[PDB]
Amino acid sequence: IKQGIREVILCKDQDGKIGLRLKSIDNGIFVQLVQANSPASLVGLRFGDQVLQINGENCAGWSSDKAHKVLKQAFGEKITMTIRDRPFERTITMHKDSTGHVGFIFKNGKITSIVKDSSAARNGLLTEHNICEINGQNVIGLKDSQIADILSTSGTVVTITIMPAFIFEHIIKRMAPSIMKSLMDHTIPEV
Ligand SMILES: Cn1ccc(NC(=O)Cn2cccn2)n1
Repeated sequence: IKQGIREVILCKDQDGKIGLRLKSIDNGIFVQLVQANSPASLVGLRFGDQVLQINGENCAGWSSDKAHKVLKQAFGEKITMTIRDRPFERTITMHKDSTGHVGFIFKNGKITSIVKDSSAARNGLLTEHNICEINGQNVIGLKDSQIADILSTSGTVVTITIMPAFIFEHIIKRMAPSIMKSLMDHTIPEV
């Protein structure tokens, strides 16, 4: 989770897409889905990011619908956004023990218990928090087994980005799980 605000310059693809769904939350606008191989993914928008301005115009108070409308009505040449980095999220760094554990249970993406004397316990991981990213990679909408596999196939150092479930559940509402599993970019970033 980086220092406040950054600007991004987008550019509709050949189909007039940017690869983005937005969600109105507490009178802001937040990123709900970022499509793989899209302008939004290429410029590095993330799930949970706040969109402060579009084309210089403030997003405060908008409906999802208006934000989707605004994106349609826009010369594809150059769209500028002002982004606050995943404001609802935090990142925790952990270390595995000899038996390859961080020290928690989760279910449906949501952490449900911390294990005594684990790295997770020492680092202050919280339950009732949906897992959003592991080592910079978005795992929302994946299955527990696949998240479990990403954790198994990480180095010793695991970095997890987590979001309070109440907020998470409010963000992904009206979003079909399959679309999340399919289209939400789950790739390591590109250089
Ligand atoms: C409506 N809806 C879409 C997705 C969803 N739940 C999850 O994605 C759970 N999860 C969090 C991280 C990994 N899976 N609900």
